[PDB]
Amino acid sequence: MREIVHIQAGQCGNQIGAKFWEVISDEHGIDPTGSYHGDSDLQLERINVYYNEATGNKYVPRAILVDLEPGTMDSVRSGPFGQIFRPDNFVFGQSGAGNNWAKGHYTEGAELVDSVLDVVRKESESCDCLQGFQLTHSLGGGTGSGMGTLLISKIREEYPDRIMNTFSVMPSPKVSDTVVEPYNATLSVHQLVENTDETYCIDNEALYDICFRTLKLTTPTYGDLNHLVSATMSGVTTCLRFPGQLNADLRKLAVNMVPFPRLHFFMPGFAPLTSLTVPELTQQMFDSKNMMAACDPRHGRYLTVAAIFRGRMSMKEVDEQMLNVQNKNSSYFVEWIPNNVKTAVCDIPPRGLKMSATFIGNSTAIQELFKRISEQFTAMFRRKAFLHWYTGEGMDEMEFTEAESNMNDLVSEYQQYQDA
Amino acid sequence: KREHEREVIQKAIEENNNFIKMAKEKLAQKMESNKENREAHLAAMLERLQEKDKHAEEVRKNKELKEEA
Ligand SMILES: Nc1nc2c(ncn2[C@@H]2O[C@H](COP(=O)(O)OP(=O)(O)O)[C@@H](O)[C@H]2O)c(=O)[nH]1
Ligand SMILES: [Ca+2]
Ligand SMILES: [Mg+2]
Repeated sequence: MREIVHIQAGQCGNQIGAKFWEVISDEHGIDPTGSYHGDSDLQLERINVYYNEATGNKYVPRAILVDLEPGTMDSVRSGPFGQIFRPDNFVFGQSGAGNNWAKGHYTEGAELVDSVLDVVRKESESCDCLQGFQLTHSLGGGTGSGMGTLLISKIREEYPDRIMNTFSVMPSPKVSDTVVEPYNATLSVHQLVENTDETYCIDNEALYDICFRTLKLTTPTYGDLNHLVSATMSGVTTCLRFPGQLNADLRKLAVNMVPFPRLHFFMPGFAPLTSLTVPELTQQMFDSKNMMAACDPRHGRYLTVAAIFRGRMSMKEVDEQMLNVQNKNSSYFVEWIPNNVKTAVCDIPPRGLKMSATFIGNSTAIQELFKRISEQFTAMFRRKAFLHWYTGEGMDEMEFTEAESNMNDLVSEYQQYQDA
Repeated sequence: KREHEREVIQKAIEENNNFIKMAKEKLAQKMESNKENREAHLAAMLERLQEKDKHAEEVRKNKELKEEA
């Protein structure tokens, strides 16, 4: 269980993915030219999980950049770490996806997808032992949502015994580009229920609110949102990227976090978020204001939780504080999964911080997120509003009815374990 | 799922082709009907004018027969 292949798709997917690579590159001591200039051996020990080695001690992200128009990837290529990516791993079309899941999944995306799979195959072929794949995308647009989920299906067909993990940005009317976002997200969620093992649910409303209410940013940009996402993705992948005992690979994480195959949608959180002691870190990481799915943890129960602490700190105190959280709020942890909170600690803290903590929760409260999308979907679908954009690509209404039913079923399955 | 993906795109193609075919046929029917209509309007007019020539001949003939008196 060594190599992970990363895919980033569409505008959101590429913009967040670029930031992710800048952040972990810095952490691993890799400069924009792919040269290592670090001072700790911890930096390189597991570097091969995310990077290939090239001639001259060069490290190259095992990353594939996908889009149906050139704009965002041109920007990535011009960005800070843009020259670090494999040039042959930029795979893009010209026509765009028009914020349309059907264009991403059935028409425009269908025309590009084989060339993406060719690059995926080339990367997979040079893996000693491929763990699986991580995809970054939004669910509200056309390419990341429609083409991203098409890719996931084809990857599963070709690599059915590998793990599929996604960082999936969920749309919100408060931070929205178009009105059809709920249609695109509903169509996508059904694909994710079936074809991913682990999905981190990142709600743009939560990101916005953290930026505005907590960080005191009067007018958050997508860039400000992406800074939070960056930091979170770094935190949640720490256990994959550095020496450790717990959740050290994608499958072991899945086995610890997913007690029923469809309930694999996680709420991530980060601390600190401020306009620091172990107790404070621990309280803030479990604080709903620090979580990124816009769901209230007190409205549900935790099936499983992974906590990851970073920095030099007392492991004794970490263990003490994590026990204190569970023992003092034991009702929010389902009693039929004993010892369902696992904690890891990594000595290397993220940039600019002496210590931090990252939270990954499998909570039945996540049903609130799917409920919100379901409501927004129905408000339009009851009048078949905006559907011509999809029927024009060959889809029929029955596919919308089925996706809506599938998502309502997911909501029902969470609620069942909330009352278990 | 792959079979469905193929069906969706061939459906999209079929509806676009059918839209083109229908537009092309409707326009052809309209231009033919219009041509026939305008031509018939012109023919009717010329027919009336030609009747007038007939009548004028009749008048001059009638004068000539009354001058044979
Ligand atoms: N957090 C974040 N969300 C984004 C960004 N760009 C677009 N979005 C969101 O992504 C969705 C639109 O999809 P987008 O990625 O732009 O479409 P695509 O290029 O067809 O995949 C909406 O919900 C937007 O709010 C970004 O840079 N960061
Ligand atoms: Ca085309
Ligand atoms: Mg966009």
